[PDB]
Amino acid sequence: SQSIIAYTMSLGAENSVAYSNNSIAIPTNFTISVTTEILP
Amino acid sequence: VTLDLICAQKFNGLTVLPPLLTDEMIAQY
Repeated sequence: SQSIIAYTMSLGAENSVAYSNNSIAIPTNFTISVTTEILP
Repeated sequence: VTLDLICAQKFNGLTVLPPLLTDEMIAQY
């Protein structure tokens, strides 16, 4: 039951950044990532 | 910047395709 559909382009998830004068975020963990890039 | 000859162009076979991302979506980015 699949068919072609039209929709508005999604601009990404909406997130409100928490902001306060006394508030800060210090990373408690890290991850080593490997990105693949190609050029002719 | 300003984004009639246009009307005359379409009579000779000249076409202008619309952009994928609108001006509002550009403002969102």
